[PDB]
Amino acid sequence: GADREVQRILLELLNQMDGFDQNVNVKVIMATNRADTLDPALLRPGRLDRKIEFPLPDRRQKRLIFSTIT
Amino acid sequence: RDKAPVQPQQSPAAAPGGTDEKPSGKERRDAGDKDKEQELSEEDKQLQDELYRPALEELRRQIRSSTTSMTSVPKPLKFLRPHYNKRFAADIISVLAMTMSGERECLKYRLVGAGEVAKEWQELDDAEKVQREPLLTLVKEIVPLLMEIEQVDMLEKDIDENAYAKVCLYLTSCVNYVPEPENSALLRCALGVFRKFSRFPEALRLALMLNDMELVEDIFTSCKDVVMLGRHGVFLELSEDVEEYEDLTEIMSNVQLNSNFLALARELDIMEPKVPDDIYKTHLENNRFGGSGSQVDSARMNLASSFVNGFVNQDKLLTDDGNKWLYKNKDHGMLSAAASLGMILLWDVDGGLTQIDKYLYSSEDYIKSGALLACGIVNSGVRNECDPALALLSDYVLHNSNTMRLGSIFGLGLAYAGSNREDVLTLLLPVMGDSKSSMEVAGVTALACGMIAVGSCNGDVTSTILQTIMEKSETELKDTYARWLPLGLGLNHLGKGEAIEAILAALEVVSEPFRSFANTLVDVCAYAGSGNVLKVQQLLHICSEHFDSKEKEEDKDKKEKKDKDKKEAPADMGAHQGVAVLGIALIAMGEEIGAEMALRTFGHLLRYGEPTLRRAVPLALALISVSHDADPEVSYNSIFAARLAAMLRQLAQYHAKKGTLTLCPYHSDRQLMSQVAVAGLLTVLVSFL
Amino acid sequence: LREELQLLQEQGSYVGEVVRAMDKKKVLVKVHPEGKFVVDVDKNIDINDVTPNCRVALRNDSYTLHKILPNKVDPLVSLMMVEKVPDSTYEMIGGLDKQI
Amino acid sequence: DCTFIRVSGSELVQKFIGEGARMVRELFVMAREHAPSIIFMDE
Amino acid sequence: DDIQQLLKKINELTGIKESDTGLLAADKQTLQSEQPLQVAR
Amino acid sequence: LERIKDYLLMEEEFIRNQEQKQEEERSKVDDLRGTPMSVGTLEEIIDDNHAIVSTSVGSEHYVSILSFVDKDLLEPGCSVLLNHKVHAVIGVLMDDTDPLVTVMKVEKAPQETYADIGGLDNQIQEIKESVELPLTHPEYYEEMGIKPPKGVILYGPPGTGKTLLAKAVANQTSATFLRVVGSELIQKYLGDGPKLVRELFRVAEEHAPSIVFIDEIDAIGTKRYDSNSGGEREIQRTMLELLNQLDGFDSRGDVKVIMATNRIETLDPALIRPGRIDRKIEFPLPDEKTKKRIFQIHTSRMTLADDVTLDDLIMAKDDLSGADIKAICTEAGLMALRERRMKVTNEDFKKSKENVLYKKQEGTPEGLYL
Repeated sequence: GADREVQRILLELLNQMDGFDQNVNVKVIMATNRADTLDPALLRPGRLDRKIEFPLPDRRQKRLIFSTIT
Repeated sequence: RDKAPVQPQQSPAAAPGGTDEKPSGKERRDAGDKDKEQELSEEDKQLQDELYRPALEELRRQIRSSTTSMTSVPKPLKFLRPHYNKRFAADIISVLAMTMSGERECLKYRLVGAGEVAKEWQELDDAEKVQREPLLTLVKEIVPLLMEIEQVDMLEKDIDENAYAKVCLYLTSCVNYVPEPENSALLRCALGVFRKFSRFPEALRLALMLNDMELVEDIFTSCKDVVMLGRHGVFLELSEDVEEYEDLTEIMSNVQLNSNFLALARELDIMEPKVPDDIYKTHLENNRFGGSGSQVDSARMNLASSFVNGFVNQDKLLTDDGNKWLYKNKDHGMLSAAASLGMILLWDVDGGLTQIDKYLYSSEDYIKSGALLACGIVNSGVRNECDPALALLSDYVLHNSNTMRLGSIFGLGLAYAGSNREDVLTLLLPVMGDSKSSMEVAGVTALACGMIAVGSCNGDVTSTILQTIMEKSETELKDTYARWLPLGLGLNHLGKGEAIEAILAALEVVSEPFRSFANTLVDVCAYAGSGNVLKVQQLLHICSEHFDSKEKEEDKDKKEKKDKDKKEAPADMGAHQGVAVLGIALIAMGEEIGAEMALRTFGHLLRYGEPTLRRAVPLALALISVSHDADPEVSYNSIFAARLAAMLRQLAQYHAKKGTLTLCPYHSDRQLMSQVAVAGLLTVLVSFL
Repeated sequence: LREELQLLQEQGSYVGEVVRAMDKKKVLVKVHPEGKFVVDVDKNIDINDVTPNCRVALRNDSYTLHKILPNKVDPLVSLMMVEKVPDSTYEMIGGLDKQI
Repeated sequence: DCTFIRVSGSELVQKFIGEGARMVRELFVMAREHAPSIIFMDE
Repeated sequence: DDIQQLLKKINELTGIKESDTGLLAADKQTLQSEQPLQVAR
Repeated sequence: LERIKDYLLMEEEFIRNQEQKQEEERSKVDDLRGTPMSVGTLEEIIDDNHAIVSTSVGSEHYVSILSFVDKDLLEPGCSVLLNHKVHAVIGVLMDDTDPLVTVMKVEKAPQETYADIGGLDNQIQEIKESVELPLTHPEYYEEMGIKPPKGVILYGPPGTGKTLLAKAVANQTSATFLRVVGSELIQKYLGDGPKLVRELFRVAEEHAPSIVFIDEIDAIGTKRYDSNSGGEREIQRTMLELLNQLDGFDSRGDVKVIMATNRIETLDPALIRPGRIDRKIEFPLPDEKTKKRIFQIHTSRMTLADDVTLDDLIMAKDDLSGADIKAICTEAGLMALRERRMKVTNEDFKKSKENVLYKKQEGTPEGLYL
C-alpha cells in the first residue's frame, strides 16, 4: 500500500512532467548522489535532457577553493 | 509495358487494326492485361461497332467478364459460339467460363422455362472433364435429366471421385439442402453408374432411399455373381423395409436361382450366425441378475426387474429361473413376464414352442395372451403360431382372445408385413368392428396394420385406415383412442414421398383437437424430412398453439426431421417452459452414440421434479448409452434416494443393459402418463439386434 | 427560472462504477472507495448501455441509477503517457529504405 | 493504424496491465480488444 | 461451402423465427420475526 | 461468396444471443430481501440458523440465512448477500471467477483431433488407454478393479509435436483442461511457488475431474535469474510442494497429471518414480515415411500443383518435425506469394528448403571436426 502511493506520486510527477506548457519555463532542478535506484522512464528527453554530476576537484581547483575559504 | 504504343489502338474504327490488335490482345490475354482493364470506359463506345466481330465478342466478354456483369457478360459468348489445360485456358475456361457460365445457367435456369446453354453447358462439362477437378464444377452444374446425362457423360474412369465424393457431398446436401424431385434423378442415374460399378451396398443404400424392387433382383443376380455372403444377408435385412422382403421372397420364390437367397432374405439367416456367436465371443456375469436382480421387490420393480433380466440377452437363464416370480406378478405384468421369455429369445424357433408351451393355454388369460405375445416376439418367419390364437380371436366384446388379440395381432404385426397383407386385416375388420373398451385392442389394431402399412406405395387412403377413420370418429371416448389410432394412420402414411394424404385427411378428419390432433399426427408422420424449412417455420408458428399436445407430437417430429444435420437439433426447448416441451427435446436426443452436448443436456434434464418428466429422462438417457454408464444411474439413486422413481431407475438399468422398425415403438411409447395396462404395452419396444 | 433554483439546491449524488449488471434489472456498483453493491435501476435509463467499468451517476439516498457517465478510464492512453515514445513518420528515417 | 505498445520492465506498467498481480498476459486482453496491435520491447 | 453455409443459414433461419416466436414460504414469516432480531457485532 | 452466409449467421447468432407478478411468495422473499443487498464474507457457520460473517472493513455479525436457498451452499470462504437492517444473510452469491480460471481453464477444444499426427498411433494408444480409457470407458477397471496410470511424461526434441499432442488431447476432452508453462513458477517474492501449487491443484480439484497439463517443466531446475528472491532454497521448496502435491494424501482424484519436457536427464528421479507418473513416453522423431503424412496435412488445404516429390524432402535432412515440414510449407508460401502465384512450384520448395534447413540446419562456425 505504501509502495502504491509512492507509485502514484511518481505517476503524478511523470504525467505532469511530459506536458507542462512547452513555453512556461519551470526550471525543476533535481538532486541526488545515487544514480542507480532510478527509473529510466524519468531519464528521458522532454523530461530531463542534461545529466550533470559534480566530480571531485583536482590540484588547482582545490588551490582556488583554499584561496576562497581561507 | 507502357500503354503508350497500345492504348489508342481502340481509337480508329479500322477493321485491320482490330483484326491484328485482338490476336495481340489474345497474346496479352494470358495475364488478362497489364492491369485491371483501364480500357473499359473508352472501349464501351466500341459496343456499337461490328469482319472478326466474334473476336470483338471475345474482347468484349473478356473485358466485361473481367470487371462485372450478370447477364451481359455471357452474351458475347452465346453470340460468339466459342471459337479460336493452359494458363489462358485456366483463365477463359476454368474461371471466366465457370463463373460466367455459372451465372448464365443460374440466370437462365431461373429466367427462361434454350439449347445454347445446353451446348455451352456440355462444353463446360467437357472442358472440366479436361480440367478434371470435381466437387465445384459438379455442384455448379447441378442447378441445370441434365444431371443424368452429365453422370453418364463423365462417369468413365473416375469411379470414386464421383462415387465417394459427389454422391456423398451431393446426397448429403441433397437430403440437407436440395429438395426432393432431383433426389430421384440422383437415385436413378446413381442406379445407372452404380449399376455399371461394383461395391453393391452403394446400390443397397439406393434401395434404402429408392425402395425399388428391380434393384433387389439386379443386385441379387449381381450379388450371386459376387459370391461376406450371409453378411450382405444381414445388412440386407437390417437395410430393407417391411415390403421388399415379401416382394423379394415372392420374386425369388419364383426364380431364387439357388434358393439360398430364399434362405437368407426372409428370416433365420440374419439371425443364425449371431446368437451362437453372441454366446461365444461375449460373456455376461450373474451379478446383474443378482445385483440388478437384487434391486428390491415391491411387485412393481420386481416386474420391471424381471424386465431388465429379460433383456440380459451366458444363456437363457431367466427363461428357466424356477417358479413364483410370475406368481407374485399382476395382470399386465403377467403380460410382461409371459412375454419376457420371448424377449430373452429373439431366436430359437423350435425352442420357442417348447419353452412357451408350458405357458400356452394355461389357467391365466395373461399367461396365455402374453405367451402368444412372446410367440410374436420370438420370430418373424414361422407362420405356425398364427392359428392357435387366430382361430380363437373372435369374442365380440371382452373375452380372453381379445387380450390374445392384443398380443397375437400385435405379434403378427411383428411377425409378418406383406406388400399389403390382408387376411389378418380381414380378421381386423371384426377387431376395429369389435372395439373393446380396452384401449390396446384398437391400439394394436392401428399399430399392427400400421406395421404392415409402413413403407406403402406413398401410403394410401384405402378402406382399412379409412374404416378406422370413420369408426374412429364414430365414438369420441377415451382420448387414448384419439391418440393411438392416428399412430397407425400415420404409419400407413409412412412410405410417402409426396403424400397429399395430409390434405385428404385434412378434409375428412379435422374437428375439435382430438381429430385436429389426428391432423397434427398425419402432419408428423407424412413429413419425415428434407430441405423443407417452410414447415420448420410453420413448426415454429404452431409450436405456440394453446393446445399443448399438438405441441407435443408436432414438435416431437424434430428427431425424425433433422436427424442428419444434428447440429441444428439442439434448440432452446429446455429454455422453453411448457414442460412437455422439455419432454420433446428429451425425446429428441434419441438412442444414438450420445455426445457430450447431449449428456450435458441430460445434466439439467436429469434434474427435474415431476415423476413423469423425471420418468421421461432415463429412457433416452440410458437408451442413448446401450463410471460412465452407471454414474448417472447412481445419480438417479441420488435423485430419489416414488415407485415411479424406482420404476424410472429400473427403466435406466433396462436401457443401460432410416429403418422404420426402430422408428415406430417409442412413438408408440409417447403416452406414458397412464396405467400399468399401458405398461403392458411398454414391453413391445423391439428395436435392437 | 430563478424560483426554479431549489432544483440546484437539491441533494447531490454519487459517482459509481458499474462492473456489470445481473438479472432482474439490478446492477453492481463500487463507488469512490467502498465495496460492491447490487443496486437498483431507474425507469429513464438503459440496461442495454450497461458497460463494463462504466461510471454512472448514482443517487445517494435510495441507490438508484441516475445517468451514465462518459470518459471512463483510458488505460492504454495512460500507459502511452507513461512511455512517451517518439511519434515518428515516414519522412524522418531517410538514409535507408530497404528495411522499411 | 495499429496500437503501438511498449512494455519494458516496470511495476507501473504491470499495474496498468493488471495490477502487477501474476503475469503480463492481460496484455493479451488489451491486445485482442485492440487487435490491430503492434508491440515493441527492449533488450 | 454450400452444404455447411446453407445448413448454417438454415439453422440461423430456424433460430430467427424462434426468437421472434418467443414474443418460498419455507421460513418466510419466521424471517419476518427475525427482523426484530439483532445484528450482534 | 459465402461471406453473406457467414456474416448473416454471425449477426443472427449475435442477435439470438442478445435475445436473453405471478409468483407471490417469491415476491415475499424479494420483500425479505432489501433493495440494497450488501455483500459479505463467511468466517464460520454456527448451526443455530445464524452464523458469523465478515464485513468489508471487518465488522462481524451473528446473522441468519433467508431459509429457502440452502446453507450447504455456504462454505467458509464464500461470498454471501447481506442485509443492511439486521444484516441477515440474504442468499447465495455466484462465486468470483478469478483470472486463474479465466486464463487457465481453457474452454475451447483448440485445434485438429488425431488426424494431425505423424509417426504416432502408439503414443495415441498410450494416451488413449492411459487417459482416455480411464476417462471415457473406465469399465475395464470395473471388470478387474485395477488402478489407472496416473501421470504422463512427454519428452523429445523441440517442435516434435508435444504442442500438437497437447492440443489433440485438449481437443478430445470431456474433463476441465488446465495448461501451465513451467517457467511461470519463479517470481520476485518469497513463498509464491508453493502457494501457486496449492491454489492451482485446489482449483483443479474443486470443479470436476480435470486434465492438468504443464509444459517445459525443466525450466525451474536449470534456469537462474536475478529476478528471484532467495534462490535454490525457494526453488527446491517449490519442487517440494509439487512433490507432496503430486504424491499427497487423501484420495487425489480424477485429475490427470500430464507434463512435457525436452530433456529428461536434469530431472528429479523421485519424480520419475512410478506412483507419481506411470506413463513415461518416448518422443522420437518418428520416421521418414510419415513425413509425407505431415506434408499431406500441412499442404492438404492449399493450392498446389504436383511439381515435386516428397522424397526430395526426405533425402534432405535427417531430423524431422512438423516444425520442419510446416516451415517448408510456410516459407514455400512466402516464396509463392513473393512470386505472386498460386499452385506452388518446385523452386519455392527449393529456396524454402535451403532457407529452412540453413535457417537452423547448421552447427557451430564450420570445420570443427567434420
